[PDB]
Amino acid sequence: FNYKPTPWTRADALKVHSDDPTTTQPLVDVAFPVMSEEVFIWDTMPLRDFDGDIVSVNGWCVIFTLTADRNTNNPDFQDENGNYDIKRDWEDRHGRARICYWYSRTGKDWIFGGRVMAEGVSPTTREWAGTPILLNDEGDIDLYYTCVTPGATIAKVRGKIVTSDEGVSLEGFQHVKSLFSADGKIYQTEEQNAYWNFRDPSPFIDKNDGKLYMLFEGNVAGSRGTHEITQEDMGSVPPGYENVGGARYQVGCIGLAVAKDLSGDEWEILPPLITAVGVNDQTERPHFVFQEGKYYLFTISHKYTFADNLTGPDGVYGFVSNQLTGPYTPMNSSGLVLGNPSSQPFQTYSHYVMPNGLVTSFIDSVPWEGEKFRIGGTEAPTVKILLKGDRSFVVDSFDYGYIPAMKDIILK
Ligand SMILES: [Zn+2]
Ligand SMILES: [Zn+2]
Ligand SMILES: [Zn+2]
Repeated sequence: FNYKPTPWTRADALKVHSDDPTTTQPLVDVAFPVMSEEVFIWDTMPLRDFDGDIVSVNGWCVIFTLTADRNTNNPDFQDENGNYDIKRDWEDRHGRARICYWYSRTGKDWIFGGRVMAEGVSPTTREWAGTPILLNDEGDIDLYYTCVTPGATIAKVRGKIVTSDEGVSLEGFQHVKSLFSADGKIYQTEEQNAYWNFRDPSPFIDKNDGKLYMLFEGNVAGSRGTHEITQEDMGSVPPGYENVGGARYQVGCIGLAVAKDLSGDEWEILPPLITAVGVNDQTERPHFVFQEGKYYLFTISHKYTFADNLTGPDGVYGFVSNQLTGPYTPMNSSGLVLGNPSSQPFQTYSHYVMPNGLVTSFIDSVPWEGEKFRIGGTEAPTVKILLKGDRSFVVDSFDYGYIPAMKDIILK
């Protein structure tokens, strides 16, 4: 814990540029296909090992998704006229979230596998995002995820993957181990802020010290509205950009914890790697790419969680360091790595950067006819980026939901 968090400053955020074609997701076609007429998916968590390598098992690619039923024929989701209300159904998904798995030989055209956990296994009904880790070539998996309402608790659950020529089955995800919640000295609690953020574990091993760590989304500890914005949060802002309005209400951070040992059964919370006090309230789904001896730290954020007198698009932001604990500098100078285009600002969300440079996201809301929108709840086209020092470049795009493995694990 003998390091300082790196602020993502207001001065950095003032460089954020929407519609830079090197850092903008291609336009989603409003005629996109949907991967299921029975379920919505959104946050997508590819099966990975402790370095971030996407792994297939016996030639089967696997993804875990936040999932909810499409309530097409459910009277509870009809409007006053008795017509299915897709917008109300979709916007209610967070309260219905369950983790499901899908499989494919090809990394696309996903086959639905169903629930990871039987209903009742999760301490909370809501199963919010995290990371599935393939532990070994016997097929053992720890799904790290977030138990939400009551509270917000990082948890994990052990099970097994089994394969055949037909597909993949998950078994034995029966015992959820609660690992930790917000502490109130480093990370903000529900007591301090009814709207606190605490979620989205991403475990990794650092080969430099051999230890097991995890990233998560947090907020900087303190009673809502009381945070002091410091010069270090401001950065070198230009003349006329001193007015921060309500910026003390934006207190996002990328948290870090370290495990007592490689079992990951016991955790010590550490100071955050990145703080965004006075800049953005939500640094969601933090994740690493380890490339060319550097630590590329990515996080997803919203236009509407920026502080007053700052803005940027929905998308993935990022930072790079030579050392796990920093100091970090922002990717592309501003932090923006892949932003939605201004003509379709909500087209996708939950942009997840994999070490092969592929970026997956789910389709949210695309402009349709006049002032109307079409809802996705299905995978967006995969984008390829290159990382070159502290810059990134969009170079290609692929099919809807293309999430191939980087390597294949032969089960013993
Ligand atoms: Zn690996
Ligand atoms: Zn083995
Ligand atoms: Zn947004």
